[PDB]
Amino acid sequence: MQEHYQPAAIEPAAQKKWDDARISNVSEDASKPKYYCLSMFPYPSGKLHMGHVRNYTIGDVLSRFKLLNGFNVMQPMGWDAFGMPAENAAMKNNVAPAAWTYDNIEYMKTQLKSLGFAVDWEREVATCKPEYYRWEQWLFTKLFEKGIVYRKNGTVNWDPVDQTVLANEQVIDGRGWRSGALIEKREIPMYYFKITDYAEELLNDLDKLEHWPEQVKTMQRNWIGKSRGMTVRFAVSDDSKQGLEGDYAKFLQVYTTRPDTLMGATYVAVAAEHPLATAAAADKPELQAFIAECKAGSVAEADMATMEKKGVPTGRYVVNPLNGDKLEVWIANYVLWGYGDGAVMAVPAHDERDFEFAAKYNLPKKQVIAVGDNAFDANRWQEWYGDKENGVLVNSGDLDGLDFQTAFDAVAAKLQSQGAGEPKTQYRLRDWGISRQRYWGCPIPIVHCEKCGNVPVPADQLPVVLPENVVPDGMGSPLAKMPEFYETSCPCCGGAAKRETDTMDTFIESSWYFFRYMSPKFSDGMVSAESAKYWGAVDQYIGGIEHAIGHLLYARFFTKLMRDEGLVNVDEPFERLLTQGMVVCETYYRWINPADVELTAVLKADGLPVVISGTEKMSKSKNNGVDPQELINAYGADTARLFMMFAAPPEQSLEWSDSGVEGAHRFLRRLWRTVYEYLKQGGAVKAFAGNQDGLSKELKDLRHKLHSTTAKVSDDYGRRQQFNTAIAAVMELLNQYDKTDTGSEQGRAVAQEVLEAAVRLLWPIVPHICETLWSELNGAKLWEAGWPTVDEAALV
Ligand SMILES: [Mg+2]
Ligand SMILES: [Zn+2]
Repeated sequence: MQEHYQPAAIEPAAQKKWDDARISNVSEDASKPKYYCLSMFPYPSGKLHMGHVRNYTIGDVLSRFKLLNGFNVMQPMGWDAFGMPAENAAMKNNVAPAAWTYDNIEYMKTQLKSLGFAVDWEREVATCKPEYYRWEQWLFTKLFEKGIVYRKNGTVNWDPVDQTVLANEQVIDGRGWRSGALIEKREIPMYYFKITDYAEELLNDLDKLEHWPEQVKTMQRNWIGKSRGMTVRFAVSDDSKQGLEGDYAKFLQVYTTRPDTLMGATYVAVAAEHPLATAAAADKPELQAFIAECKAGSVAEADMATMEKKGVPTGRYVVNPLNGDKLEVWIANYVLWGYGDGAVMAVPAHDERDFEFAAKYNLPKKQVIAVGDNAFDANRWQEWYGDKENGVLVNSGDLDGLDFQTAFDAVAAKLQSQGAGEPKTQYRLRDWGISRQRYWGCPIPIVHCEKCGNVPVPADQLPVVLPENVVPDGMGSPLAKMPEFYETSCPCCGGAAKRETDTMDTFIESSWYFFRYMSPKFSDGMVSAESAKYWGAVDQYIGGIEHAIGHLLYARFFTKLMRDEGLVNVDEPFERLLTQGMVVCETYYRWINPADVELTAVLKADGLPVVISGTEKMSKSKNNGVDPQELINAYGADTARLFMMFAAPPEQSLEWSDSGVEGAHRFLRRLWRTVYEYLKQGGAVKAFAGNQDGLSKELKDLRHKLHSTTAKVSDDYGRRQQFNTAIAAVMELLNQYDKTDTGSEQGRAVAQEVLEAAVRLLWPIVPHICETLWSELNGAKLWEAGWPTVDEAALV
């Protein structure tokens, strides 16, 4: 055994000793209990970043732990290969997106092998392979024929200069963020997942997710947005039926979730495209220009309520079917057309949004709900206004004194008896568009025929192969400019036909890849019939916090889709959910990267003083991206993982510090020297076992700290997922070992038990150095020894 810790000597040797026995290559073995640990799989950006190292060390800690407890542990790894970054790296660097993507993957696969993640590399997957995306092309056609996937004209944002569809996250003051040119709303056909058909199941099955964080569950419920409310019809007054036609001249229909406040409505609001707005603006230009203002706007859903609520009145009036008060119709910029009836009512006294609206326009505020003896301030908002569970009605005639639940059913009875109302279930959730007017994505298996319509490619001819010998220039979809691709014969008649030149949303691959891992080479379907049974669903999912409302919901949706096609049994894909914290770092300018910078703050190369700015998430914007490759080169893979799991709990954010990195290194040198100096003073012994009534009190108390730590470390991996405190518990166990005289026959057998357990508890964190130190203390296979057991006799 070497006297000093040389991680470059042991880490690659321990890795080949791990490939020799193939410990992480798992198969369907129903003898050992299965455990499917999954890390969110990365995009081939080029090289790994510090955020990647956290995610995959958290997952490797959990996997190496469960595996040490005798589990069949599947920890697969793949590549989210499609996406725009390969297209921009193609436009700039004059490479093909495929050639760029494959060059990126092989470097990152080397970096991952350098960190020692016990990944089943025999299940590796790349989404840009026809071996993979054929199955989402296959699922497309099956659901397309079933109607769950369909084609319809929706409105999109077109950038006329840079020539591509844009998302509202990229629309700044009506102009694209790259060209800066005024964008045009356009009605193009798109393919849609009918996720609204699965809205109720996607909601109720959240309840069965016992180990999901209710913080995340709540977010899904709100994006789904189920609401039990009332559909009310306000009759158009005889003085305002002009311009309208049919039912629009007879009445105005609204939906409300609080019809127990129908007596409190003081004004209604329609959308800009509502016929009421078109009839009123027929001669009023300020109304015409306001309707034009709302249409040009492209307010994102992430910023949907950030907009100042505005609106002009119409001069037209409707009649409340209850109190009979004649209310004025308003055009408003929050009533969305296509989001239900396209027109709402407004009770300023009990909706905070309608309160801020009425105060803006001096519109009346009729209180109809009272909650106790509280004073109603018609000029200040109070929390007891929007109450739905504790208020009884007032200023409502016969409805005074009912709870909201009885007042709901009461108003429903009156409105239904007239025909002016009805109760209705509604969902904020809208269908899912998956059409990307880009190239580097999964093509859509639809062939257009002027006689047969939009026919899908049959399973025979799948996959519809995406050409890799393409370099996007920048002007529009490169596939629409390739007749050698889109020119084909119609599969339903034989005539000339164009393939669909759009590609699917890169979200599609991420919504089912965890199922492909179970049988990544299976040629007869998405997931093998036999392997989806043994693995069931993912037992642990670790990833970032970005796009949880998006991705996590889609995986839940695809799972239920695939479950309705005999492919899988489970209703839910992920059992346990852990979201890591971002890895942040300080920023420097003169933006200078922290790697080539030193502190007093001067440049590493020139000694040129550069100023230090605030810390951001590790990004390329402010040049704070710390390269984990440089980190491994300095101290090694063990020091990297140890620091990542020690600086903070996985949920909490992580401040990168160069000294804290060096602190994790010195602990490993201390752990190295500790085991060495023990073996220098007389080799190895057999670890202590059994009754202790006979040991010295100085040793009885160390066996206490031992099996106290052995329990706290097990609890910190399996229950709390607090790997930082787990490292601290082992450190304390070591600190008392150093203060204890172990130079006796019994003192040695305890020091073995202390050290044989300490290396095993820290193995999931730092497997290389622990595997090495374990080999010097015991010749049994470390996994044959298993997770350290807790002796309760040492605790009493
Ligand atoms: Mg359950
Ligand atoms: Zn045809």
